[PDB]
Formats: sequence, structure tokens, C-alpha cells
Amino acid sequence: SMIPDFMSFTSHIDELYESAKKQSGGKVADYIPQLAKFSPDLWGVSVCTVDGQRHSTGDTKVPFCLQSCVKPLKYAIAVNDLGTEYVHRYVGKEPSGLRFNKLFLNEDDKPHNPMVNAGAIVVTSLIKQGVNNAEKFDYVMQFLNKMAGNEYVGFSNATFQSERESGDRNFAIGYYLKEKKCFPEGTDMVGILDFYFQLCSIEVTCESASVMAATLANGGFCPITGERVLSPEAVRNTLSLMHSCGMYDFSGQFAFHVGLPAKSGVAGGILLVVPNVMGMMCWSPPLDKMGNSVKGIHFCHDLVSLCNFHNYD
Amino acid sequence: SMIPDFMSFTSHIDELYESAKKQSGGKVADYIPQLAKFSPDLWGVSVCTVDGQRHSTGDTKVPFCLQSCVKPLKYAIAVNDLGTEYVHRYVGKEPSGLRFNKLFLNEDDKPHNPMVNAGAIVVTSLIKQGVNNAEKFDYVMQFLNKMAGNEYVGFSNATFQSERESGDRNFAIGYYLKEKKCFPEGTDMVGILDFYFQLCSIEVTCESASVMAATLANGGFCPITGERVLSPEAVRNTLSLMHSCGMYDFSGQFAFHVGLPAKSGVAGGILLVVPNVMGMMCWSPPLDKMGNSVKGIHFCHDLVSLCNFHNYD
Amino acid sequence: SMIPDFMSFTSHIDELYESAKKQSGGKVADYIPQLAKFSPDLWGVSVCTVDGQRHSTGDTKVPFCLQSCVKPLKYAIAVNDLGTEYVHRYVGKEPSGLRFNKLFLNEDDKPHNPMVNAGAIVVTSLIKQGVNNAEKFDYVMQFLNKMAGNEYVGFSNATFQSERESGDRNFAIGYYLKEKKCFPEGTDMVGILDFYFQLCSIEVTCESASVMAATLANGGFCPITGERVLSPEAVRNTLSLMHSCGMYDFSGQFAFHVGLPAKSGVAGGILLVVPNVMGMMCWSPPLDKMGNSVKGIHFCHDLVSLCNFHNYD
Amino acid sequence: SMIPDFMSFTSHIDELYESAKKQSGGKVADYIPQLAKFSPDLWGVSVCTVDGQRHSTGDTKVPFCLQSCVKPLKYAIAVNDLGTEYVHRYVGKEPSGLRFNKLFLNEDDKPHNPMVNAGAIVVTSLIKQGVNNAEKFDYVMQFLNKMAGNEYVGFSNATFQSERESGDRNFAIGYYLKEKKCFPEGTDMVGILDFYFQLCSIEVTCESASVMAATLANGGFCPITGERVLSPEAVRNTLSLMHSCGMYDFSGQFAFHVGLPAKSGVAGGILLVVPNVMGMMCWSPPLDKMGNSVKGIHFCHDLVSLCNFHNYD
Ligand SMILES: *CC(=O)CC[C@H](N)C(=O)O
Ligand SMILES: *CC(=O)CC[C@H](N)C(=O)O
Ligand SMILES: *CC(=O)CC[C@H](N)C(=O)O
Ligand SMILES: *CC(=O)CC[C@H](N)C(=O)O
Repeated sequence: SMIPDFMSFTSHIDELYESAKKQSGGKVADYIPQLAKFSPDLWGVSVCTVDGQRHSTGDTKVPFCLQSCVKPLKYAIAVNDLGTEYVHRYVGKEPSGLRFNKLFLNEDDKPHNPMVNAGAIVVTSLIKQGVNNAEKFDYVMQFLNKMAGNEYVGFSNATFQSERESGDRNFAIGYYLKEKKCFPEGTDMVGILDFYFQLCSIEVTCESASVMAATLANGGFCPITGERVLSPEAVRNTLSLMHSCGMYDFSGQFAFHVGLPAKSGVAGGILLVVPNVMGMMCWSPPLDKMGNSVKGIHFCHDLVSLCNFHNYD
Repeated sequence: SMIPDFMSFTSHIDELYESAKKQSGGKVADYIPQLAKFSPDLWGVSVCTVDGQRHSTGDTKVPFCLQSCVKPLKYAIAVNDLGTEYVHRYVGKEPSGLRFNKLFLNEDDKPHNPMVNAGAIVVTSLIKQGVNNAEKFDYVMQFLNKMAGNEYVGFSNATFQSERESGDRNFAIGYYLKEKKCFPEGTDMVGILDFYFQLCSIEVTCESASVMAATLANGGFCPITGERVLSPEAVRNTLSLMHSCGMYDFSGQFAFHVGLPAKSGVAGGILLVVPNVMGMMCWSPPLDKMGNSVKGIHFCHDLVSLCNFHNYD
Repeated sequence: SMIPDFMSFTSHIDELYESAKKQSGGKVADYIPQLAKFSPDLWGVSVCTVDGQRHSTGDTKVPFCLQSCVKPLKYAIAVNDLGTEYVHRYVGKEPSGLRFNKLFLNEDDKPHNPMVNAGAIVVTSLIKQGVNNAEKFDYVMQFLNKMAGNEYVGFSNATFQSERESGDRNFAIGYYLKEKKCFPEGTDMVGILDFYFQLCSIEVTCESASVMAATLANGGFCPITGERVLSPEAVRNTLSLMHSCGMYDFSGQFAFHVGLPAKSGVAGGILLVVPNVMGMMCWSPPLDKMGNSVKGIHFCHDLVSLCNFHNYD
Repeated sequence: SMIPDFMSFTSHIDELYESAKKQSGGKVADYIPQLAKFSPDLWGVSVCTVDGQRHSTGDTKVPFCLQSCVKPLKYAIAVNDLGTEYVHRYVGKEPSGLRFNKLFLNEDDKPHNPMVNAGAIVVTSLIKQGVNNAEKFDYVMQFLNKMAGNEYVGFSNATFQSERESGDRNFAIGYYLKEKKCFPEGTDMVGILDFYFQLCSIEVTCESASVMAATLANGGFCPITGERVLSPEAVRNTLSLMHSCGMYDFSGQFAFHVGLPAKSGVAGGILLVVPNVMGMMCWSPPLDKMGNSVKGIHFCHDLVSLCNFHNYD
């Protein structure tokens, strides 16, 4: 461990939190009213160590939607249940060339990776096939509860309804993937879209999410229950792709400067993993031009430059 | 006129027809059974001069679907009813860079031109807005009857039903254009898709189609009725775009070597215009790798190399 | 002929000239001092009919460099001496997809067409192979004299020297084409670049250039000498490509709205052809964002909208 | 440490070596005779731990050229002498979108990263500016000697001469970067190319190279001399970019499946780093379709799947 005194570490998290707090730039997402509602001043950071030690500061009990933060989690589930090889017959393993989610496939007509919409849509089609959407949803909720050691995991029906109604681009992607035969045989593509919108609409708090991150940090064992949630293979794949593909078009800079597996989402969440050390969830709705939470980005840079957490430190 | 003796010209058309007939390569389209049905050996050529003189050879009374051959016709209708400026607020004026129908927009987020699917879908949304799809369809059928001087214009319901069921790519394009706000306000995109599939499913014969081509060749006046069908502006726009965008990825080579406005379709039709001389429709189901009728392409090359019909001869 | 009274036509040219004159926008090219020198207020239009009738207005005797205006001319020479088939083993036949001169090749690793730099560089390598650069240059000067019926054809040594010194992009293209084996065996690529810079540096006046344009308008016969300068094949190819590829990224709009073969150049020249009617050269140094002379573009639009000269009028 | 018994580890390296040995596919590079000379059956693996423990098997004393293996090393030197911020004013920080070395720049007109040719060419221009090429070369040779703890570092004059004569693509890149102003003011671009060719032509053995790799594995301290060669910042940057950009178009798959910083080269070398554990150099001339040594790739996969060396194991 690189944290001898947890309490002193705590004291530093608070200092970084406080420094990030002064960063007021960015714009709260407003493509649906359920995101536009949110106050720009909301800002929470929660830590859950591999030990099971906890620390929160700021708004760490206000629920918000995982949104793209869910992409690594459902990917992790797919690999856990199906293994690396099956999953990757359907989706690639690396950063899309140009901009994030520009609607195309790789040389093999597979979405580039699970962290872009096309890829997450396909991953969604792989999970618990055969059963109805209601059972699919329950199965995943249950899985996230395990990842979160039974802490806050809810569902925003209003976000779901708005996502489905306004999600023209995701429908375009759905039909495109159908044309290119990207789904396993017998897939109801529209039903898969619905399931996808639902998954984006799952709600968490910084506190519960940090436990999910910590489970990934802990080889797939939930640090506050001790139970095995994910296969080692699942964790490793997920971390690799979070490392390279997790921060939209900022993934490259993030890997270089921060060097940690992370996944941002349009609600302003940033799911952060320090392998063998801790999980974290940082949350603040206002987003930069690349769609990453302004405060969270700032906090991540400061955290690594302070605690020498970079992959290659 | 560049045809002093029509009868002698006739005799030459027959020779070219006969030479093209020996070209057996290519593949009949089979993405729907309504296209796969067709015999590879079907081959017709019909001419209608600006004078109103007629000549057919081969299978010139077997109905087949316009398919993309309809794109210039509905574009012509849009401009006729709405003028160049309005239409082109919605669709561009030039060859898409890369491959034909690769799903993207130009710098202004407009489809590149009316001869690609995205562009024709948008053009379809412009026609007779406000009225229901049934009236839209009738209005256009009536318009084509005028273009064809009341000769064969029918409708393939089976093609329509199959186009809608198998048209995932067109649905992707529909949703993409909706996301990018490419349609006039208050557009039912799905309804527009339906209308689009219907238009592709309109049936003609070489004989009736050649009269449509001749109307374009004749400044928008139907050479066998004498009535004005299209505005001069409409004809000129349509010819310009047929010249540069009408033969899929072969448009460039076709312009260079043949130099005539034309529009191919997946049923194997090639609508050909010799400005101020005649209209023609050539038809043969087997298509080359670029989607153009093998016999028709061969015939077009021979026709120009013989009668010096090239734009810049 | 579409010009019954030449004198009345003359009177109209003057009106259009005068209207264009009020268009003061645009920027004189300044990448070399030899272009930056030029006054923005210079503006000339010269007409030479297929008959041999002449008319000039404004600054039609001030020499300026052909620059890219030379591309169609040397292409025409290559085809004249070597035939279509040989030339096009080396260069394509159609508009490059994206922006003009973005440095790449087509599917067959050939430059897209002769009107872009990569293509003109290759065309230059085809002309009078075997002889030294001095003889190559003389041969071409002589050819242009024939095209111009012995009117002004000079050479700007200062432009040449500056083009070679500042032409890093053309050197990059030279080496790229060498890597991809785009030149005939035994080509001195650097020497070909030199020759290319020289050709760009050939000087003309509106008056002499319009005779060159008129020769193209007249099936390759110089209207003021009556001698055959270019093969019919050469003229037709050149016109086709001028039609589609001649106005940089504005080629598409120009074809649609004007419908005439033309070729612009960075000195502000626009070589215009009205097939079977006349040649023209319009010249005014200030260029729009696409590199086309602002006054010339304006004048071309007005000319067609007035005299119904559009290809498909 | 994850190696308790070095001798037992040794025994396993030998087993993997032996297994890789049976992989006979791939093609020895032949774009210059100096590469084509090499036997396909040559195959060496050398390990140098952070401890300073050593082990070799196979052809680990036959000199070969670093080629692209040098890219991370000179990048490391640039950052060491100039700091991250200066270096990255000139070159980017992340994987190029499409194929490796396809000749273009990022949004800011900088080469995408130091591991592609355009980027390494620019990095080369940054080193020891002001002094002549001879001193530049000596300075770097001296630096590599330090990295290698004074083991084999030579120079292939024949490779240099052939690289310069056949390097048309690199010259194209040189001129392109000059046009786009990618070099620090006052750069002799041609001289920089020369220097670049020289650096590619530096010779090493598996044994000496593994010590260079080990220096990177050891926070920039040479494990067999104990001296500080590189700044911590330099090492971390280099490792990050090796991780994401080091294996040409295979970088994505390599990161996912192997999860180690590596850099391949066309001579068949693969410079491998296991942070805080060891450096390795694997070498075998025959390359796969992506330009990576067939045996080395195979060996790397097996090594991680055996010793759990993956970044996220
Ligand atoms: C990755 C992100 O949060 C965007 C989420 C949104 N629902 C989408 O585009 O699917
Ligand atoms: C242009 C062509 O004939 C393809 C027609 C087909 N229905 C389509 O892709 O819309
Ligand atoms: C086509 C044009 O006038 C640009 C000319 C200039 N010399 C060049 O880029 O070669
Ligand atoms: C990266 C690699 O080894 C190719 C090296 C070669 N000299 C080059 O293209 O510069």
C-alpha cells in the first residue's frame, strides 16, 4: 500500500476537493431536462479503499445517473458471464481513430470498443440473452448492488423516458449496427435500445459508485462485503479499456497526464480506479467541451501530481 | 439537330443494342426477392426524340422499378414547385467525396446532393408538405404521368413492402438526418421514409421512361403531348446533378467518357438524356460492382463513341 | 451561334465588367512577393470568339502568371502527344473527394485528376520525356504560342525563383509521388518539380489568354490563325476536367450555377470556355476564401444568367 | 518483487523462448539490403532486472539496428533535457487515429505522438539544437551508452546510407512538416532528416538493449551502474506513450492483451519494459503484416499469460 496513514490521506482529499471547488467553468448538460435541472455547484468526492475504508466530502449522497459511467460496468458483466473471446467477436478493443461516437465501425465491421455508444449498444445485446427485458434489467441491477455492496442503486424513470424520446442518434446507430449484422442472431434491436436507455438511467451516489470503483480496484472483490463479483479477466479487460477509451476525446491526454483507468459520463460523474489501492467517484454536473466534468478533471490531475498514483510513477 | 435521318439512326441503335447484348457479366441485385426474380437476359432500349419520334428494341414493355432512377425526377418536382433556393437550403449541389451513400453530411450538415439516399430522403420530405402520404403519392404519380405523356407508370406493392422491411440502412439515415435537423420543421421522419420507399417502388417500362427522359431533354416539355411539365430551372438543375452525381461511384468516369446526364438504378435501369436531342431508357438487371447495369454502361459508351453525343464533342 | 450581334454582346460584356468592378472583397495572394505586389484594383476581361472576333475591357494588357491556369493547358499537351490512355495510366479522371490538394491518391495510387497539384506534377513528368528541361520548356512555350496565335506569352523568372524556394508543400508531394511510384521510370523528380515551377511562372495577358481559351472553344483550332493546335480528344478531355475540377473547392458550385469549363489560378486569372462560342480570360488578383478571383466569379455568374450560356440551358 | 527465485524465472524464459522458436511465419524486411541480409532463424531474448540480474538465450550478441526502437529513447532524451512542456509544444501525446504513419497531423498541426515517423522526426529536431550534426550524434551515442551501462552500442553506416537513399516517404514528411511550421525556428530540415536516419542506424545487441529497457523499468537509473540517466518525468512520459503507441497498428491489441510498455522496430526488435521488474529485448527479423517480429509478439503474449505481468493483473 501507498497509503500508510488513511486519516492524513483523507485530509489531503479534502484539500484537493476544496481546490477543485473553485473551478466554476463548464456547462451542465441540457439535451434533456433531467440533466439540465442540476445545479452547477454540486460537487462530491467519495473514496472506498481496497481495505474497505471510506471517506466522502461534499455532495456525496445526491443521486445522479451513471449514463456512460455504466459502459465499463455492463462490459464487465458481459465478460464475466461470457468470457473475453465471445464478447470480442462483437466489439473491438481499442480507441476509435477520430472523434468519440462519430458513427462507424472498424475494419471488421465491429464497433471500436465498449466505451463508445455503438460498442455499448452491442455489449448490451450480449447480456442475458433469451430472457425478457424486465429480467435483463433486474439481473443487472442485482449485479450492480453486488458491486456496490448493497449501497444506493436506483433508477430514473424520467431520464429513461427522455433518453428514449430524444435519442435519434442512438436509433441511427441501432439501425446501422442492424444493417451491418453487428448483433447476435435473433436480436430485437429496438428492445436492445430500450434496455440501453434504461442502463444509462440507473442512479447512484458518489458513495455507492466509489464502492463499485473499489471492487474493480480490488480484483473484482467487493471490499465491504468480501464477495467475488467479477472474474479477474473481466476486471482486467475493463480497466485496460477504461485506461485508453474512458474519457471521450480526452482519453489520450488523460492516460498521459493521469495514467489511471477512469470513465466519465454526461451527468458529470467520473468513475476512478487506483488498482490495488482504491475506488473513487467524483461528481460535478458542469462539463467541459469534451464532455468531462470540469471539477473532476481538475481533481484527478491534482490527485496524481500529489500522491504519485500514475500508472508509471 | 444531329440526327438527319431518324431511320438510319434507328438502324444504328439496333446495332449497338445487339453488341451490348453479348455482354453477359454482372449480377442481378438480390437484396430483396422482387429484384432477384429478374432474368439476367432481359435487355431493352427505348428512344424518344425531342421531335416525338420513337424507337424500341428488346424488352421495352416489361415493367420494372425506377428505384434510384426516381431521384432526379422527384428532385425535379421539388425545384419546380419550390425553386432552387428553397430546395438547396436542405440539400447540397455536388458529388460526395468518398464512396456513394457512406452516411454523412457536408460542411453545412446537409446531404451532399439529391442523387444519394440521404439527399433523396430529404428531397422527399420537401414535396407537397402538409398533405397526407396518400395525397403526396398521388400528386407525384400524376406528375410522372405528365412526364411520360400518360404512358406506363405503375406501382410495385411487393417491392415497397420488401424495401421497408429490409431497409435498415435507410432507417439509420432517417434517424441521423433527424438528429442533425435536416428536415423542415414538423416532419414525420418515419412517414417520409415510407413515402421514399414507395417512390422507389414506382414501375415503368423502357418506353414510358424514355419519354420522361425526353421531357428533360426538351427543356421540360413533353415531346408527345407538348405540355410544359417542368420549369427550365428544374430541368437545368436536374441535368447538372445527373451529369456529376448520377452513376454512383462511376459518375466521374461516366462524365469523362460519356459526358451525358444519366441516372442508374438497382433494377438495372439507366435514364439517359441527350439535351435537345432525345431521351432514352436502357434496362438490363445484371449490375457491375458499382451497381450500374453492365449492358447499359456498355451501350452508353458505344453510343457516344459513334454519334458524337459527348457534351464536349 | 448564340451571338447574332457581336457589337451588342460587346456592350453587355462592358456592363457586366462594370458591375463586377464594384466587388472589392477578397485578398491578393501573398505567399510570394511576386503575387503580393499586385494591385487589388486591377481587373480585365478579354473575349475571343470562335470567329476570331475580339473585345477587351479594363486591364487586359498587364502580364500576369498563369499559375494553376496552366494545368489544363499542359494536360491538353500531354494527351495531344500521348493519347488519353497513356496519360491516364498516371493520373485519374475526377474530383478529389475532400478539399483541393490535401495530399493523397486515389484507390489506384494515382493523383485524382490533372487539375490538382499532385496530378499536374505527374502530368508535367509525362511531357517530352528524354530531352532536357530547357528543351521541355521551349517545346511548351512554343505550344502555348500556337494556342495564343502568337500573342503575349512570357516568363516570370522572379516568380519561378520564389516558387521553388517557398514550395515546401510541392516538394512533399514530389517525394510522396516518388515513394508511391507515380512517375514513369527514369524520372528525375526534382527536375520535374523545377519544370513544374517554371510552367506556373509563364506569363500571359487577358488578351493572349482568351485566345488560348478560344482555341479550346474551337475544337482545338486557333481562331486567329486557323491552324490545328490540339487533337479533338485532347480538347474534350480538358474541357470535361475543367468542368468538374477547375475551380478548386468551388468546382461543384461553379458547375451547378455556371455550367462552363473554367480554370482559376492564384494570380487571379479565370480561363473560361464557352464551347463553340468563345474563349475568355478574366483577371483580378484579389481572391476569395476558396482561392478564386472575387470579381471573376461574380462576372461568370452574371454572364451565364444573362446570355444563357449554361451547359444545360 | 514478483520474482522470488530468479533462477526458476530464468528456466521459464528458456521455455517460452523455445516455444516461440517454433513460430516460423513472417517476412524479413527487405526495403533495404541491410535488412534483407538477415537470417529468419535468428532469435534472441535478453533480460536485465532492476536488481541487475541478467539472462540471455539464443542470438543475443548479434548486433542489429534499433530502427524505430530508438524513438522512445530519443524522446526520453528530449524530455530529460527540455521538460515535458517544451517537447509537447511540438508533438502530440496520443495514438494517431487511422493507420500508423499515414502522413498527417492532429488538430493543432502537430504530429500525433513521438512513436510515429513524423513525430520522431520532430523530436529529433529538438535535441541539442545549435550544435552541428556530428556533435548531436555523439551526444546521443553517449546517452545510449549510459542507458546501456556501456554495453554494445554501435553504428551501421551501410544502413544509414541506404536509409537516406531510399527514404522518399521520410523526405515527404520532412517537407510537409516544414510547410506546416512544425520545427523550431532555424531548423535545417534536411540536416534533421540525416540525423534521423543516423539514429535509426544505431546498432545494439539484445544484451545491451535489455539494459536500456531495464533503465526505463528502474525509474531512469541504470541497474548495472547505479547512475541516474533519465528524469522520472522522462521515464514516465516514455512508458505512457510506449504503452499506447509503441507497436504500430498493433498497439491497441498489444495494450489490451499484454499491457506492457513496448516498442517494436523493422529490424525485428521489441524493447520491452516491466516497470519495477525488468527490461527485455527480444529480437527476430521476420515481421508480421503489421511490422512486428512474429516470434517476439508470440513470446510477449506467453510471458504475460505466465508470469502475470499485465499492467492490470
Ligand atoms: C457517455 C454519456 O454519458 C452520454 C450518455 C447519453 N445517454 C448517450 O449519448 O447515450
Ligand atoms: C439507387 C438504387 O437504385 C438503390 C435503391 C434502394 N431502394 C435504396 O438503397 O434505397
Ligand atoms: C493553382 C494555383 O494557382 C496555385 C499555384 C501555386 N504555384 C502552387 O500551389 O503550385
Ligand atoms: C519504425 C521502424 O522501424 C521503421 C524504420 C524506418 N527506418 C523508417 O520508416 O523510418
